[PDB]
Amino acid sequence: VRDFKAKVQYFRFWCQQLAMPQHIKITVTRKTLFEDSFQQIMSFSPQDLRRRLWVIFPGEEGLDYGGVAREWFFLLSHEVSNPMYCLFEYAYCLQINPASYINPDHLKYFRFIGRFIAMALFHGKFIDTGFSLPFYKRILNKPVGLKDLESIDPEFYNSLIWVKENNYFSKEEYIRMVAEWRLSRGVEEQTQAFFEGFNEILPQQYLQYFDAKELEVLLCGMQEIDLNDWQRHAIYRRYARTSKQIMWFWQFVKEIDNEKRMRLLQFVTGTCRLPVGGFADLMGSNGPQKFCIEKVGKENWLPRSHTCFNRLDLPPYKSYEQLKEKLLFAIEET
Ligand SMILES: [Cl-]
Repeated sequence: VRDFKAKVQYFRFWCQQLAMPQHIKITVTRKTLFEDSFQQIMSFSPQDLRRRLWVIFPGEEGLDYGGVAREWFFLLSHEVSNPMYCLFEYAYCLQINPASYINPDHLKYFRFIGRFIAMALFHGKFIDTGFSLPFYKRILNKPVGLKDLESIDPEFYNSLIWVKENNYFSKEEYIRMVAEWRLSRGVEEQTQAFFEGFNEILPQQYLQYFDAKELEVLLCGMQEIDLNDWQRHAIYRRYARTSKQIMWFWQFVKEIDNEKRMRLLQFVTGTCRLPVGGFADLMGSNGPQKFCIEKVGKENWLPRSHTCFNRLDLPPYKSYEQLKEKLLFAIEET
């Protein structure tokens, strides 16, 4: 069985060989946070950035050193997507802006953001922004293909899908090559710079036992899911809140631990992250889209998801134990 908590413990154990004594001061203002952070983080050696972080906002004599570092990670993670910098753009989910090259020092900023993300993982701090699953796979050095495209470029996915579901640039290799290329298309230099910054703080091989979804949880934190909020803002197709399978689904959600609930949330929606307003504000690819459970096929069918529409295709299972066994397997798959 896959055990996230064990993987994190082994990850911490490995990070000890990189741990350094004492602290480093990071002096940043709230007005010019992004730029002060850039000059501060880039002025230190990787080895020094592995010492305890002492983030300081001049004028603020905050005794809560931990609270200020958490705040700096939260605030800086929001600045990563600021259009004024033209580094990352929305596609919570971020992607490298291909127009970033307009600033001739753009690769230095990607090296900086790379250090920042590796620092969050190294210091056990969460960020309030995130990336796509194919990009988490890239951080882990895991291969990416056609399945990873559906969530990033649906039109391109469907055209590549037509080459597979039917019969000139040097089929299975081509479709795989094209998919890989599309995922880092026109952002290859920025990506390489990001990884240079990332690897000097935390070699990406320290994360080798995690899958992409676990890495997202590690960067977000295992936030406690409000079960009542989830239930009040869940909609149904060919089912009702009084249906046996639905009542078993909610029983299954109460039974599993919070890591399993996040894994279920990632299975249905593609992310463990929730909007600030909760389940009512869930967004799909075509507009607002609340978590939806649909009755599909028969008892022998496996559970399926349509992450673009935050939709679970739940077969009409015979027992609660059949529902528990089929969903656990469906959400575990990597
Ligand atoms: Cl993965």
